[PDB]
Amino acid sequence: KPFTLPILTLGELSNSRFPAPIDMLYTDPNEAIVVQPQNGRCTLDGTLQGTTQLVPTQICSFRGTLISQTRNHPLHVQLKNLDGTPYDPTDEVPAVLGAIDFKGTVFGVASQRNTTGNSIGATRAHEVHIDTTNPRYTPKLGSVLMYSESNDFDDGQPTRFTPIGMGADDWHQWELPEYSGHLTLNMNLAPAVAPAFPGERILFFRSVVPSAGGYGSGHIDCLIPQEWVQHFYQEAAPSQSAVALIRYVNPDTGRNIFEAKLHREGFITVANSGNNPIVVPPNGYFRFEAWVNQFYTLTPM
Amino acid sequence: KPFTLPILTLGELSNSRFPAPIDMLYTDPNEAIVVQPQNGRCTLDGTLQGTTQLVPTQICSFRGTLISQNHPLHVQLKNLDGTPYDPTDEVPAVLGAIDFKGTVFGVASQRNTTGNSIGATRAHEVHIDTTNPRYTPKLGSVLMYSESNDFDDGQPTRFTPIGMGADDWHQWELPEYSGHLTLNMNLAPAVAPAFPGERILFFRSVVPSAGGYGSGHIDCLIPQEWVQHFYQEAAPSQSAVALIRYVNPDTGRNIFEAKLHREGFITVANSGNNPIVVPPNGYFRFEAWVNQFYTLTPM
Ligand SMILES: C[C@@H]1O[C@@H](O[C@@H]2[C@@H](O)[C@@H](O)[C@@H](CO)O[C@H]2O)[C@@H](O)[C@H](O)[C@@H]1O
Ligand SMILES: C[C@@H]1O[C@@H](O[C@@H]2[C@@H](O)[C@@H](O)[C@@H](CO)O[C@H]2O)[C@@H](O)[C@H](O)[C@@H]1O
Repeated sequence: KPFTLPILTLGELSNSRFPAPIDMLYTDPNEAIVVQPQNGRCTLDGTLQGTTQLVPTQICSFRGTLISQTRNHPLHVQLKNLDGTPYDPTDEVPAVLGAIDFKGTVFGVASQRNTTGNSIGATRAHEVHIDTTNPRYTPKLGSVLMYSESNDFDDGQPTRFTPIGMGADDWHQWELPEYSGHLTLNMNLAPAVAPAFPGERILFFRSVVPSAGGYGSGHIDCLIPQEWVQHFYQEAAPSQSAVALIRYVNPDTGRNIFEAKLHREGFITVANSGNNPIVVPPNGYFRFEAWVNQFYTLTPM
Repeated sequence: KPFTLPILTLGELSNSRFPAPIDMLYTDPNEAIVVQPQNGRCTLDGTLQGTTQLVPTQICSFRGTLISQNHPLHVQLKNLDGTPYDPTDEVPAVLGAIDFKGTVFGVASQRNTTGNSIGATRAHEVHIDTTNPRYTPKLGSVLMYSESNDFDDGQPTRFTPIGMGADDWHQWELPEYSGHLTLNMNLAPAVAPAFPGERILFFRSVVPSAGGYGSGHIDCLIPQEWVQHFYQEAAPSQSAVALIRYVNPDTGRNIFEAKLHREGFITVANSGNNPIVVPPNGYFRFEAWVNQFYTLTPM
């Protein structure tokens, strides 16, 4: 079964680490880096890793039951899976699938629709934020702590968190949270990735997301877009080597813009060619060319 | 080129009319209906219709500039992908626009690009009443309302929908995309079962609500992944009707069968005021090209 990439253009793709369209391709203009995101992790032959799940509108969302305590009001959410199934902390995952995979304050909206009590069917929704550095950000153990200026939430009812953007200018998108809290190490992580040779850089799909105040840039970079995650998962094409050579092509003219290594683990490297911003034709997309190996030498893009 | 469907299960699919996962399959328990949604419209050979665009998180979003300022927020629109919006495009409205009558609540946000505080941001809850006379996304403008006056005129502004802003949704009643003046144009066609005893099968989401008892139902004809799939595959339709079966991949058992119409919607044979029970690992599979005379087994 031949390996293929979606034929969606850049403006037609979704970030796999935040619910947002892709705004541009991006390489670090300073140096090469090492990164270990847990959303947006899929091997070329279709193996999901980390906390990666398939629904683009559920990335960095949470679902569960509000548990009352004992100006910002604390909201302890006892989690279930995003698809509604019970959350099992013994699963071999770093945290509930879809959990926020970086240190920062994410603002969003928490909503409820009552299923028990004297007001079944009554609803409410308000802005909240989740600080993933909080010691009670413990999505591996099955709970997260939100905060809201509103006290208008009902104890014991189904509660959903939908992320919107930066709730403070404090994002560190490549620093993993402590998914089990302060006294347990992360486990079952998708591996760290980095260029294997000097002169290469990871190529990211970058989104710029909203911010609720301050001057935060809102950058969230993913290794492959969510549509690629969905595509590889369904195709499950055998990988014929550790490295697929791909090219950004203009499908209307056949012109090759630049080449890149698509690693079997599910990320892209390019040859460094300076701090120049990346400009591609808006009708262009990546196309699989051939299976190669690590000794392939990329031409500067 | 052979026609295929994605193999994603129900809990792995996205609504094409609202940014939400699919919760269940649904048919009208009362009668057959006629519907004309403008998002989630793609023919089986990959022709997008209505206001349908490809990005699942952008459905019912708006992007634009705040021109002037419950505090009113007048937004001059661009396309969601950032390109200028041309009101003479042969579309009912800017792609992704809300395609029903109701109050949609969400968050409006800004990041300044001009003036004395370039880079400064803000974001607050807002709502958009698509029955408002100034809900005119075809002309290129929408009116939002917010409790906060912390918004900057002349700056890029984005609306992200969350759910019901009031218990006033009519998901099958199209808004007046140009206001009370002009009739709607360039609409994706109405769809309905062609025979008594058939019903449209919907992919249903239950979305949030900011107060009241609204049900939050948003039904789409095909999920957004199917839209994306048909758009890319562009497989020629060999007949007006593809036979599809909802299958259990573990057992190979056909749970039920359905007609997938070339226009991009599904009908099933009515089997009474039946709740729909399907296995969580199941998905639809293309079986064969048939025709309108195919008799579906009652669901
Ligand atoms: C840059 C501004 O950000 C927000 O305002 C801030 C307030 O929310 C508050 O945190 C105070 C405390 O220092 O700082 C303000 O800058 C926005 O509300 C405002 O419109 C600006 O974008
Ligand atoms: C069912 C309830 O809805 C909301 O409360 C409403 C208020 O926000 C306000 O609109 C008043 C107007 O009279 O009506 C209330 O019903 C929720 O905030 C509340 O928690 C209930 O779910």
